[PDB]
This record gives sequence, C-alpha cells and structure tokens, in this order.
Amino acid sequence: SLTDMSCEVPACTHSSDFGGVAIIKYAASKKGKCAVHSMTNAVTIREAE
Amino acid sequence: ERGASLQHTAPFGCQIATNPVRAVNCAVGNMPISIDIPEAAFTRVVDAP
Repeated sequence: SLTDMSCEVPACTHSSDFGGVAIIKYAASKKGKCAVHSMTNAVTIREAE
Repeated sequence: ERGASLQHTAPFGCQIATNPVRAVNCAVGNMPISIDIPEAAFTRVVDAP
C-alpha cells in the first residue's frame, strides 16, 4: 500500500523515444512488486514493474 | 609634427598594431555570439540535484 507520493521531473525532451526522466518518492506499507502505468494517454512509461 | 598615432586617437578603444597593419579590440558597438553546445555537455533535470 503506497502513500505520501511525490513526483519530480529533473530531465525531459519531447521525442519518439523515452526522453523523459521522473523521480517518484513514496511510503510503502511492505516490500513487494508494484506495477507502473501512466494514467494519461499522451505520456507512456518504459517500466512496467 | 605627426602628433599622436591611431593607437591613442582612435574611437571605441581600438588598439593599433603593425606587421601586418591591423585594428585590435575596437571599442565600439556589440558582438553577437552563437554557441552550438553538444548534447553530452548537458545534464537532465532528473539527473541533476
């Protein structure tokens, strides 16, 4: 279970490839694998898990 | 009777040299500068503190 989430983008280039970098700080209840997905169709994330 | 040379009388702070005859560092107007900085010199916002 994730809480106290924050996101910062230190580097971004709008292109066909993964030109954007995002650092997401979180507070997880326990250790485990989490799925990563963009809720906006105009942005796509390289990492799936 | 020659008086002061161009090194002393010239406007815009011109420095005058010989062999070859030339005007150096003319104190006058402005100078546009174009620098094509390579991709490797830059650090992404995410990669920066």
